[PDB]
Amino acid sequence: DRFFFIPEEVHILPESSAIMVEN
Amino acid sequence: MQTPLEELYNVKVERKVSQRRLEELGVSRWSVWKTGKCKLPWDWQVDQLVYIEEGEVRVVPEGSKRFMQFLAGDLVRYPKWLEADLFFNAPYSERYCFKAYADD
Amino acid sequence: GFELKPPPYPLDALEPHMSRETLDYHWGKHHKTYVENLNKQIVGTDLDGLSLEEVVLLSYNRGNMLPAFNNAAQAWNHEFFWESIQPGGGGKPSGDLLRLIERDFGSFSDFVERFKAAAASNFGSGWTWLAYKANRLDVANAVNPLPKEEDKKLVIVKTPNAVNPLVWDYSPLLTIDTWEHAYYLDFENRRIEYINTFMEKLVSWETVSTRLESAMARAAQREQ
Amino acid sequence: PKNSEISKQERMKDAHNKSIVGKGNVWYDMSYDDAIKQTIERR
Amino acid sequence: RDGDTNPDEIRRDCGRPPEPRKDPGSKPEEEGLLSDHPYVDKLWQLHVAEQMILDDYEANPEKYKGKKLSELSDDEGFDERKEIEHGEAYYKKTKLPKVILKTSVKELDLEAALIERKYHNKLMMEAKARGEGYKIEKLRRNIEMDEYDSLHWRRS
Amino acid sequence: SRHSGILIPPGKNWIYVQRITPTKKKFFVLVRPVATYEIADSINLATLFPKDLFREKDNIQLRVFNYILYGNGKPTRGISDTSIQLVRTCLVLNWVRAFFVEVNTKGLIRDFIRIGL
Ligand SMILES: [Fe+3]
Repeated sequence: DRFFFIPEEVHILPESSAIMVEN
Repeated sequence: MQTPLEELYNVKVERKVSQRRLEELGVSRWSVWKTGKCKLPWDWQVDQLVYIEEGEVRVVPEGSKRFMQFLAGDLVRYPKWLEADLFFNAPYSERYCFKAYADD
Repeated sequence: GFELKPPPYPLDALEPHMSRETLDYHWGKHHKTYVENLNKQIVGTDLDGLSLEEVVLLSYNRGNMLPAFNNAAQAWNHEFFWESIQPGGGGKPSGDLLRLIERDFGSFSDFVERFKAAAASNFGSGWTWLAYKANRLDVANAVNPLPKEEDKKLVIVKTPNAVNPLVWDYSPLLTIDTWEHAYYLDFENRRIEYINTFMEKLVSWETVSTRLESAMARAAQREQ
Repeated sequence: PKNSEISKQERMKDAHNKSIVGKGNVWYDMSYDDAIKQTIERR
Repeated sequence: RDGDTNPDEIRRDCGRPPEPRKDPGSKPEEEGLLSDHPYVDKLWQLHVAEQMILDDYEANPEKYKGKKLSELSDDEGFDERKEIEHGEAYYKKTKLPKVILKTSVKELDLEAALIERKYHNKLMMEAKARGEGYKIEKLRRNIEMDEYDSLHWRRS
Repeated sequence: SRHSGILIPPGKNWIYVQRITPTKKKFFVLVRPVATYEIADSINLATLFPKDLFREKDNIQLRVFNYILYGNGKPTRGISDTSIQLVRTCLVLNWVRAFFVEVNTKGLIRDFIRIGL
């Protein structure tokens, strides 16, 4: 009678990708 | 064949019914059924008395190539266990009454 | 264990319209035998404990009548018949019954002629009924979405042998017994005179009016 | 039988449905007639 | 003989029994009542013909200049005997048979339909001006279909 | 508590509380509402049929089936400029051939789909 949807943005990237955001 | 469909199928008809007979039967209290141009298949499970008030119907018994024609003013008794197709080609109006065993 | 009730009047009170000899045989032998045979068919069965109306519906079995139906229906029919007549009967009804009769038959005189003709043309043994038709069918798509209030009307119906309008969920209001034992000692073959005597001297319209109130309340309870 | 006419027809409508719905779980089912009254009641 | 084509008629001419059939196994008194009047399918066709004629009147009123809608006539080639034409149509790759139902303009009551159409347009406009929506629950022809159904249901 | 995630029911939206532990000695709490969607068991389909006064018993019967397009806990990926449908409301025929019906009058055409048993 109720269903839920949490919004999460996920990026799957190669190991050699340059990440410009810190953990 | 030579024998008319009304004789073969035991369809009693009283064309040009007098008003006296209508009042003896109490036709004024009968229910009303009407239709336009259409096609009605039916298998009679009891006898039905029909007084046609307007229009005409052509009745084709099951498997038949001929038809019976009844016009406004006719009183028709369709027998029990009759299977037929009723055809209308114009506005049609009738008053009917279903009769169980004995009754009328 | 159903019991044979006596008629609501002394057995000599219907003279000369219905003789004591007729009542001695109709009630004392025919009606008594129906109750006695019914009690033998119910004892030790599931038909025990139900009212006579329930027994009639159960034994009818939707047309495949069980052995008890003929005794049960006849026992109910005769009890209904004895209450339909009184020592000072006949005349005209009034109240809501007269209004309903005129609505569904035109006039009281028209209704009497139609009722007498139905009782005369009933071939063989049977009963002729005035019933209040407020039936419900046990089939699909059988309910009127927009009732017109004229669909609950009075009807004259004939039944053969032991059949009564209860098996079609009608509400009987009046009956006359057209089995030959009901009139043969008083009128011999003259069933017309017996029917005419019933409607002019015997019929109890106050009982018919009383039964109409219960039938009307039966339909009212269903509609709520 | 895998070549039976029943098997061929059963697999046919599975593909026709999957091209519309797919892998989703049946949450709750309701008849059309009872799914119209409730809409009338809410409206 | 030559005229004896219906076996049921032949056996009634003599005293011979009917052609036997397998028992259906169902009691006729226990079946549901019938209420679908056979004429309703014809009323539906007339209903659709009026509605699409009304729509064209709205969209292209320049065509309907100087002619009363009751005075309209069918196109040259209208055969009253060919009201049903059977055919087949292709939808994408699927091919479904298609039936064409020819309808006459002289069997339609466009005078009453137009007043009903204009009456509902006014209510739609008034609802729109108030920031509300308007829904039509049923039209005269839909009500006409129910009264024919009621007559058929009463007969059953 | 030590539980990685606690879901708080509304005492307007449900709240999912999750403990996040960047280092062995430091942790914090992230509070996220979810969606609180209710699927209406009343899908408006009086748009289908005129709801006749009488309805005969039919071997055929329509059905309204609610369909959650994605599995429990499965990701819903959003492509740019395209909206994600989460629920489909399909009609299931149960008890049949389908073909077109065309009504024509004075150069006017109106298609129909006739589904019968
Ligand atoms: Fe008796």
